[PDB]
Amino acid sequence: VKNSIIWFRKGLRLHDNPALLEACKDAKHVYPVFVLDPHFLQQKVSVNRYNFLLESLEDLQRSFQARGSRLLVLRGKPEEVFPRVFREWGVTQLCFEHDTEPYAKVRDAAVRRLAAEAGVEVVTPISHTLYDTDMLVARNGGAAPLTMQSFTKLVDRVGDPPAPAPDPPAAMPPPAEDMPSAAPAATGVPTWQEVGFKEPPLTVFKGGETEALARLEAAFQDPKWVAGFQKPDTDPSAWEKPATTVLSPYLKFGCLSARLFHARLLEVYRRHPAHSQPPVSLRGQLLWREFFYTVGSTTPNFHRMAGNPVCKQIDWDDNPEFLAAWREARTGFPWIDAIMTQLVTWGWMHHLARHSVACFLTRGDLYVSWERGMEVFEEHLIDQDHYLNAANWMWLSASAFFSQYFRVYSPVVFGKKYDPEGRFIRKFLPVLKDMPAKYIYEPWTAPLEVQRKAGCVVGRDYPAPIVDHAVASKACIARMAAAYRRS
Ligand SMILES: Cc1cc2nc3c(=O)[nH]c(=O)nc-3n(C[C@H](O)[C@H](O)[C@H](O)COP(=O)(O)OP(=O)(O)OC[C@H]3O[C@@H](n4cnc5c(N)ncnc54)[C@H](O)[C@@H]3O)c2cc1C
Ligand SMILES: [Cl-]
Repeated sequence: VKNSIIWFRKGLRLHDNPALLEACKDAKHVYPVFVLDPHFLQQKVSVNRYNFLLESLEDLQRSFQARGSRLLVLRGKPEEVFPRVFREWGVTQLCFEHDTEPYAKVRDAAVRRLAAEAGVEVVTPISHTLYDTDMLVARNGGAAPLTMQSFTKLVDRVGDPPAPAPDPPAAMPPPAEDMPSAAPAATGVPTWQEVGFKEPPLTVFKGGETEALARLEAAFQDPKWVAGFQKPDTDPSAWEKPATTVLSPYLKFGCLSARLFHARLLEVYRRHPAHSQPPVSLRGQLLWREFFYTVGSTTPNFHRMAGNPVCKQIDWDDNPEFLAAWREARTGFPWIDAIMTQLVTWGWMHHLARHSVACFLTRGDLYVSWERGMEVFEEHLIDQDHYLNAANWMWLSASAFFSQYFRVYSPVVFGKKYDPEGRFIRKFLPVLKDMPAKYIYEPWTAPLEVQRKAGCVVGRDYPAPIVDHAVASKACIARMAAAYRRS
């Protein structure tokens, strides 16, 4: 008979899941599996991101229980757990969504070898990306496009991405009873307390497919907003209602299908003819993701400077003091420190807020490597994605895809244009809550009498600027200009 495993790694969803539909097909028993390494901590990851994963698994659990089945969270490494359960469960087919990340390729190969030894058929559909990213490279003549203009041209030549896959059946073949490796007490979803985390998650975005589809429908409640979306014109200071979709954590874990999102965009575009076009449109934002997945998956050492054929070799400074101040939100520049606090508190910041902090640490003020910034973002972002985090840090550091190092964001003026009263700053830096708006972006300029009334004396309650932006940016630009002459 047919006994199948659907292995979740990403794709933590039941919609547009071609691997689950194939697994459930003609199956006597389907085994829904997530593999959790119980020592991933003891070895880098925030409770905000890890708990979002756990909430995503608890949603999957509820969804499978509704359909007569059960999510099995196996503890161990895939290479050691799958050979046993292949034979324990009499598995004939193993299904999972294809992953193009470097560690994914090594892991999936070894598992595919194990499945062959056990007589197990492997089916690996593509669904995390709009397209088969290797088909895009082959249609482009064997190399990934290196500009979005050429990439947008390529996808339009290829045509619409595949349609979202149908929904799974209302009743699923369950695991077989009294299998020892599927015992309930060994296969449940743990809490954040039981994985070793001692401080609670604080983010306001809840994990799971059910919340991802609720947040999708919220975005599409105003079609005219979807149609006219222009990414560079949105507001980074907006926190009560963020100015973009905040679907990124759900797309990263696959709680939301990229293809379903794309299909819903085109239906709105069909009825709104003046709709915005790539790159600034919402569809364009999914294409930024695909562009970076396509380049990054075909580029060696993509997450690194050294050995990376697309990254400029820049002489960044090893300055732990500047880095530490940036990471711990104590630069003395409230726009920067507020954004870095939202990072550690919510794990999500608007795209231009990320611009402001990434420029500051790299080609604008502190001249620290974008790798040191990417590592900090990897720990705290709930949307952390190998290829998107790496390419946007190379972009922001003018090390790849971007070359206009004379455009330096001001850590004082940038946010002021959107939020003159500093509502964003007061929310995330309550120490400045009583600071008059005239000084809230430059508190070191306030007379001492003003500092004492507001309760924020610089050097006592809030740090002093670690640099003079005018001096620092002028130095950093000079150095960047000599490097671009050096290459
Ligand atoms: C230094 C830096 C690091 C970043 N690291 C990440 C990361 O780890 N994970 C991540 O998802 N994005 C990352 N981004 C890209 C971008 O800032 C986020 O995708 C965006 O802020 C998510 O908000 P949203 O879902 O509201 O996006 P929307 O504007 O609503 O866009 C919809 C979707 O398009 C995709 N998208 C949007 N902007 C980009 C972009 N610039 N590059 C690639 N895909 C994009 C995302 O999947 C996003 O959810 C980074 C950007 C910078 C400057
Ligand atoms: Cl500016």
